[PDB]
Amino acid sequence: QLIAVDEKLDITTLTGVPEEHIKTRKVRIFVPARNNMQSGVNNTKKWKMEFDTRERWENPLMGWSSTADPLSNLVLTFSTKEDAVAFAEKNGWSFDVEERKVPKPKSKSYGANFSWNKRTRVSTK
Amino acid sequence: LGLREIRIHLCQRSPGSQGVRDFIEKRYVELKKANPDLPILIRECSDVQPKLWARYAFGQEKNVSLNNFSADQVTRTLENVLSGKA
Amino acid sequence: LHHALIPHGKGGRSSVSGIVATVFGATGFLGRYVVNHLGRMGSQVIVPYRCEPYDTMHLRPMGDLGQIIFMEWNGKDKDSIRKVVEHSNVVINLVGREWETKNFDFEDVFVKIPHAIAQVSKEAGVEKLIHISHLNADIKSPSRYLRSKAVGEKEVRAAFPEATIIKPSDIFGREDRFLNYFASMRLGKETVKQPVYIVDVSKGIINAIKDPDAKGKTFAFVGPNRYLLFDLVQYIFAVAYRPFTTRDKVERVHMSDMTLPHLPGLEDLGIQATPLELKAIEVLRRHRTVKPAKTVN
Amino acid sequence: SNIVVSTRTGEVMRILPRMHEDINEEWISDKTRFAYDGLKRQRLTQPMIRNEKGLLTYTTWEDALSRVAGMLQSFQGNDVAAIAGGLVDAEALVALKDLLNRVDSDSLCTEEVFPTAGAGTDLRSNYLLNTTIAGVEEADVILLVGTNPRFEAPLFNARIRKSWLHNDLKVALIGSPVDLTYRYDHLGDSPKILQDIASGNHPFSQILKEAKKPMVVLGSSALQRSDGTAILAAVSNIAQNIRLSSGVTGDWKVMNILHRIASQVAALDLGYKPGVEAIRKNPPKVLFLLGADGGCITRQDLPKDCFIIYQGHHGDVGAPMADVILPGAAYTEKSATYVNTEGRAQQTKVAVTPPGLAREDWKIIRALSEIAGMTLPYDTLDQVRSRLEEVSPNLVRYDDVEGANYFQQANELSKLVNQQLLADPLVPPQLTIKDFYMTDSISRASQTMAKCVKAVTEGI
Amino acid sequence: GTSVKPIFSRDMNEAKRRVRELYRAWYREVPNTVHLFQLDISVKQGRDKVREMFMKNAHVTDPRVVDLLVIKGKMELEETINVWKQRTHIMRFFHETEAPRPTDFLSKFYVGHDP
Amino acid sequence: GVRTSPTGEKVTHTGQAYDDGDYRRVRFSDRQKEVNENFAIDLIAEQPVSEVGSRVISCDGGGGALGHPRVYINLDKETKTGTCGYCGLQFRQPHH
Amino acid sequence: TRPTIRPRNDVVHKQLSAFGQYVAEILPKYVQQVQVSCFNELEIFIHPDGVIPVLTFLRDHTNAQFKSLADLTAVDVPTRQNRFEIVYNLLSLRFNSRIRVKTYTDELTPIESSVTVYKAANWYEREIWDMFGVFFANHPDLRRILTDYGFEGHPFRKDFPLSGYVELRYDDEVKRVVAEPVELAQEFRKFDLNSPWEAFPAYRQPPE
Ligand SMILES: NC(=O)C1=CN([C@@H]2O[C@H](COP(=O)(O)OP(=O)(O)OC[C@H]3O[C@@H](n4cnc5c(N)ncnc54)[C@H](OP(=O)(O)O)[C@@H]3O)[C@@H](O)[C@H]2O)C=CC1
Ligand SMILES: [Zn+2]
Repeated sequence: QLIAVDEKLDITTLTGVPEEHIKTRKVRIFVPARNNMQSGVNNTKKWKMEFDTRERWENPLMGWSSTADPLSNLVLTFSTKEDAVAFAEKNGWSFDVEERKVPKPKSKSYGANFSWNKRTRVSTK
Repeated sequence: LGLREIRIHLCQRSPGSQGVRDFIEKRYVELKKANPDLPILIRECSDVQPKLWARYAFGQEKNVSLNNFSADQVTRTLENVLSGKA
Repeated sequence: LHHALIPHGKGGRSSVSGIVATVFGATGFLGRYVVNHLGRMGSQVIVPYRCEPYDTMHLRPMGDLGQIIFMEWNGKDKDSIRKVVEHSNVVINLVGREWETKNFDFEDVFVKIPHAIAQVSKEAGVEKLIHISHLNADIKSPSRYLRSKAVGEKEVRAAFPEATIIKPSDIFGREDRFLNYFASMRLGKETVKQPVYIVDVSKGIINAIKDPDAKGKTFAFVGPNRYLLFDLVQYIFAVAYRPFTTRDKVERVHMSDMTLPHLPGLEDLGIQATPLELKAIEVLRRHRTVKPAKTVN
Repeated sequence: SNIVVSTRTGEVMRILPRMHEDINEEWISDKTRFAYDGLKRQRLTQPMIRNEKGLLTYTTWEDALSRVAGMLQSFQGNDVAAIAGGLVDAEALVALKDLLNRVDSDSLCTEEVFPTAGAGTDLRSNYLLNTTIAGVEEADVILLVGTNPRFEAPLFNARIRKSWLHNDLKVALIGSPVDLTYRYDHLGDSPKILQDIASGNHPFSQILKEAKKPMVVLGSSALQRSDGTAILAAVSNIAQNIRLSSGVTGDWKVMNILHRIASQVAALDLGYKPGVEAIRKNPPKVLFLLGADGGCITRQDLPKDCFIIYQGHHGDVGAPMADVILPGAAYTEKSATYVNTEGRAQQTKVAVTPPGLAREDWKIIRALSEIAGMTLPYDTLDQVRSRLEEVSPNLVRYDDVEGANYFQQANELSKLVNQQLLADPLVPPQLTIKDFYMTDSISRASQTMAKCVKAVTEGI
Repeated sequence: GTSVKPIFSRDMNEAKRRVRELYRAWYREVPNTVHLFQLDISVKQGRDKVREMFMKNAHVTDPRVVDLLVIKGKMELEETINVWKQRTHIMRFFHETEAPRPTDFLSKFYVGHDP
Repeated sequence: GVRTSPTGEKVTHTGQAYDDGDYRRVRFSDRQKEVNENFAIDLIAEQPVSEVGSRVISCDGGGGALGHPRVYINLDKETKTGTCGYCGLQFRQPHH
Repeated sequence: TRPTIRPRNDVVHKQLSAFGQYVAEILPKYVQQVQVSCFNELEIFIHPDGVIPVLTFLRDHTNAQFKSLADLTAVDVPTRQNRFEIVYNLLSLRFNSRIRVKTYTDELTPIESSVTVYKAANWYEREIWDMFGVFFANHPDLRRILTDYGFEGHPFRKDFPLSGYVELRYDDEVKRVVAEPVELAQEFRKFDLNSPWEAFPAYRQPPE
């Protein structure tokens, strides 16, 4: 009732993806960086998978942005790094993993602004 | 036949590179005085066996493993490479 | 290379190939295939037509939006030819007619119009010109058709020294006159034919456009196999399951195809000519309601 | 510094900083932020050759590659040379090195000068910021020699200012009294002050002696002058005296060098010869200009009818004197490896594709190698990076900064030659803000940088 | 461990048995498909296409993937036999209108940035 | 303020016109090129500057709810005039 | 609350909680979790092996008799080891109540067909197979129902591109409609709309 087969998962032959969109692609597994224009951090909570950028050219009519790859807008969301790595592996995609960047904790002291002898004393407020 | 450069790749903390570390620290300076014009590139590996590369004329390259070699062993390897004898 | 003419994309419908081609005689048999091949790779095609637009309607889906432009013209006015070939870097001459009319005989169609087109293209700065003549064209031919073809070839070479001359031999295809003319009869043993496939000729024209060193060369587009006319007609009738054009066309079909060993052919353009046996059923299935003919080589 | 490139419909829109605590925290320099305007002007989009009139004309990739390959096959050995610019990635560098090695040419040079005496580039710590950018926050005394950190490395100077403000860091400088946005001690200007400190007469030697985490920084601008070997030897003597007197605090790595261009460290790791002295000593008949726009070598320094190939992305001082122009890709148009002044390897990503017929640099070199019959083993980017790992394995560790310290060996090897110091004041190339905006081909083609230069030159 | 629920095949032998049955059925069907759809290809080239489509998946070592592929191929055969497809669906296996993409490095370098 | 390119084509208010060597001009052969004859920049340049004796005033484009969002413009600077960021109307204090 | 806020119904909430406890007690072999949402919707999470027993019990039991299968579909969550969750929506006319049953599966594990319990499931399972690639065992005739003949891939998977891989046009040379790789004249514009400054504190996750 159970096969108990030892082999890594591979579903490339079942997904219907063309041959040249499997071996030549390079997905990036990363936590997106915070938009430095804003202080919110709610967009740096999950892991993202994105594909490598391909050619975009100008349409001779309308000058619009034309593309020839179907994976230019495909972005996946994952809870953990391991989930993204497993999904990339079982789909036969070569991947690059970037470790999550966390802002290190810092020491803040409002009283350090009005310092008696240190350089941290502010000239205005 | 003319040797062009030598590259030594040793890992910083692995025990397989202990002999190469000792060789460098003790006598790389003397080897460099002996060959002031020969570039000996020392680089660091990671979770890889120590290796030595020799580049010859017209881009010919050969590599030898220095794993678990003592300082004397990698030394003798370098005189073998420099003199051209096998 | 005029950045707007720098190729982009992956050679598809919405790509850019850097080719701006003016195809004279694009409303005919070879013209539809030429325009289809030009438009499937994303090139700008100017289609000049003297005929009613309804008869050019079938060329519209052969290219992406804005890539096929239609303009009226006539062969007796140089201004129309000029305004059609101003912005093109490739000019293709496919104008021809197998019979004479009260307004155009063989001379205007095969000498005057090609010469005017070549002169106007030279004056307009067109980079490449491809002119189509016949394989059996020569000055001393009994038929005025081939004499006019030879004179027009000479005048095109004189006006446009870097023109590419292509000389096919009895093109066969779905809308091709040659397969159809023989099967619509519902002589021989002394005349020899070497027909060529339509797709082969269209791809040869496209590759000559692509080829950089095929500027002032002359090509002869012929098929793989060479047939006696009696056996060829017998094979045609066998494929069609059937029991076995005033004066010029009968003379042309009664004379044997020439051999031009020194003239480069389709093999030099990286094309393997397709045998008639593979496409004969495709062409002649509609004439209905296996023993290929013997060849001489 | 880590950045974010904003693109829309295949066009670069703006540059945003990307947070990295160890390198740039949250900030980028003004040049980094606003020089992307130069990526849309003076661009090389098609291959070019010389016609019968001696002018540059457009040609196909095949013709230009064949013309270069014929000259490459005609000459071999010392007659073939290459110069690498300030914006070249490790992939193109290793590709060019392999291609010229197949020709038996070792004259692979960079425009930036580093003293080759003693260890040279053999020991990696001899030309690195061994303390790292984050390590500045732990130092108590820092000495800057012959450099202007404010303009040469704005984020390094920002880190120094932060340490000065928060850790009460003591700063001293030898050179021109430039404004660094913090107070420092101007020990003087003459290079003999280095010898005085190393001997022990200067009080700053004792100040360094009392320091628990001393740090000495020498800029490559000070190495660009003819006294580079002597200046490096003096700074190494100071560091060795510090180590001998204060003892071994641990893995502190007092010795440091601050680099100014993004391609120098990777080229030195790959075995490129720093400086252009080899070209002057042995003029070539075929010269490769891989993005070299420094003007170090002109046609006056080359023999008659020398063949010059320029590969790059901008039309600048290096382009008009070339015989064949190969349009390359900028840093925003390729996935390329760069190694910073710390020795940390980082990779860019493709934001937009190169314009026109421009191609990836290593792809151009590999295609040229195939045309000449000297086909290179690699075919994809992964194989190029495998070759990089074969040559220098640290080039594939994409966030590692740790490395072995070989200060003793380099210091001992630096005592062989005894070149004398000249009596010329240390003057950094960037003296005021006006010299900071225009440094490279991308910056020189930027209208925003021109506006900044105009504003600082005359103000309203 | 790595115990999984079977679909049809417990091991590889019976999975290959189903593969061979599907191949037999397709091989038998090729001439009827060629005649009934009035295709311009020959029976030999249709069987060559069937063989090529079967060989594209020769690397699979998972019996579950193998029997899912067999299920998909049997659906394909059911579509072909019942004439639910038209001639375009059958001819889509041959890519006659697609210009060939060269494989060598130089051609890809010349055409564009696509590796 | 429609200008004419040296080729002969009208230059639109965005300033674009096909170059002499541009093949894309062929689309206008036997046809015409749509150019809007009313240039907004000139039309707003013809509007006289309003004189108001107030330090801060508001502009909503006229028509009340049929205009643009109401914004307040400071008129302390005498070197230049205050301009609405939505409508382009200019305002100025009565100097002297 | 105020007239802009949807009112709550505690009686229906209690009734649904009691019936969820009842069903969970009767079938402890398959039921893994029972939930009642704030808008009074009851969900029962079961093991995949219990699809037929649980559905048969819910259809045939005197106190349940959910005689109507409202909808059957799948949801794709790539981050889970079991990629797909199967959702059954049932309606009871006798007690005027609705219930939801969820299970899970991956690309290679078949799910037992429920056509013997509900005849309506025949086309729903075909649609699930067509759009997600989930195989249903012992189905009367499982085949594509929505996509074109010969279509490769399962479009409703998250990693399937929006515009697909191939596009159709008429070719005059071959006198038929052909398929070619997709090439957009204008690429679809991807919009980054998700804002920082998290909106709903009640759903905040532990920072792990
Ligand atoms: N067996 C063959 O078909 C081979 C053809 N030849 C040559 O190859 C070329 C293409 O042949 P093919 O396509 O089969 O011939 P078609 O009759 O099918 O097409 C002839 C084209 O030329 C145009 N044309 C003809 N006469 C005039 C005219 N007086 N003014 C303007 N346009 C005109 C037609 O337009 P419209 O529809 O308005 O009449 C039409 O577009 C021709 O030059 C032909 O002579 C080469 C060897 C044999
Ligand atoms: Zn207003």
